[PDB]
Amino acid sequence: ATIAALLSASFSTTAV
Amino acid sequence: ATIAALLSASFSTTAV
Ligand SMILES: [Cl-]
Repeated sequence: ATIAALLSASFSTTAV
Repeated sequence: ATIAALLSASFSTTAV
């Protein structure tokens, strides 16, 4: 699977 | 830089 984290603060982790 | 696309439909592109 792939997991990606985001940071902008806002922050998110999305994975499949 | 890094660019990541998301799909769930909703879809997004985030990059830095
Ligand atoms: Cl990624």
